[PDB]
Amino acid sequence: MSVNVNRSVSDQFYRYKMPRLIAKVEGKGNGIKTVIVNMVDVAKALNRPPTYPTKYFGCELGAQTQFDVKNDRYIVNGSHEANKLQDMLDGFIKKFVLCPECENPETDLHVNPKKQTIGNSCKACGYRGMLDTHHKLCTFILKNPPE
RNA sequence: GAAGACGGUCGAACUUGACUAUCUAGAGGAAGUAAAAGUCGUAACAAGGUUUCCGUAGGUGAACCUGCGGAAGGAUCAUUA
Repeated sequence: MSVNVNRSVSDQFYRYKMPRLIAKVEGKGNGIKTVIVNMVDVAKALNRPPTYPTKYFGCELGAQTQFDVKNDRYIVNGSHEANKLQDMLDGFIKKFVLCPECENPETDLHVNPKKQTIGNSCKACGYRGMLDTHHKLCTFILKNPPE
């Protein structure tokens, strides 16, 4: 299987396409993990560091997240099988990088970590601005600027 | 001595701009209370495993942590030339 990057658009010819995201449920009750297997390839296909899309699930779900250089596992704590992610797999696009003028997420970020500001720019119609101040992930991005 | 006309004086109503009082519709946003077999933790109650609480300021998935100055409603009404 393969998919469009976002399912709010039903078009077969939509500009954005990527591999599936698949995960393992591991352990037993009071200590369950969900580990995301494709995360480095999905982060490469979306042109972002793999910390940002992993951190967004913990911000929405109300859950802990882990990262590890010794084992390369990316983890969201608790059981999040099937619909518990797959109803909202669009979200890292749908709550950040859709343009309000047109539904075309051909979109870039630049971080000014010395001055508490994240700049945003979409190629599709020239839409520019910043990320939202009520939204969760802004406090993580300013402490973790892009490569 | 009839119709009619100039001038005053009451003043309904009409046009135009502004102010204002009630009721009423709405993209989208952000909160509160019912219900008690959803999810991730374990902040408070026994020294609750870092005593707790107040004012103010900064910081984070969340409960919350840290700096400065107070309170006991404390876990001491007491410590010896």
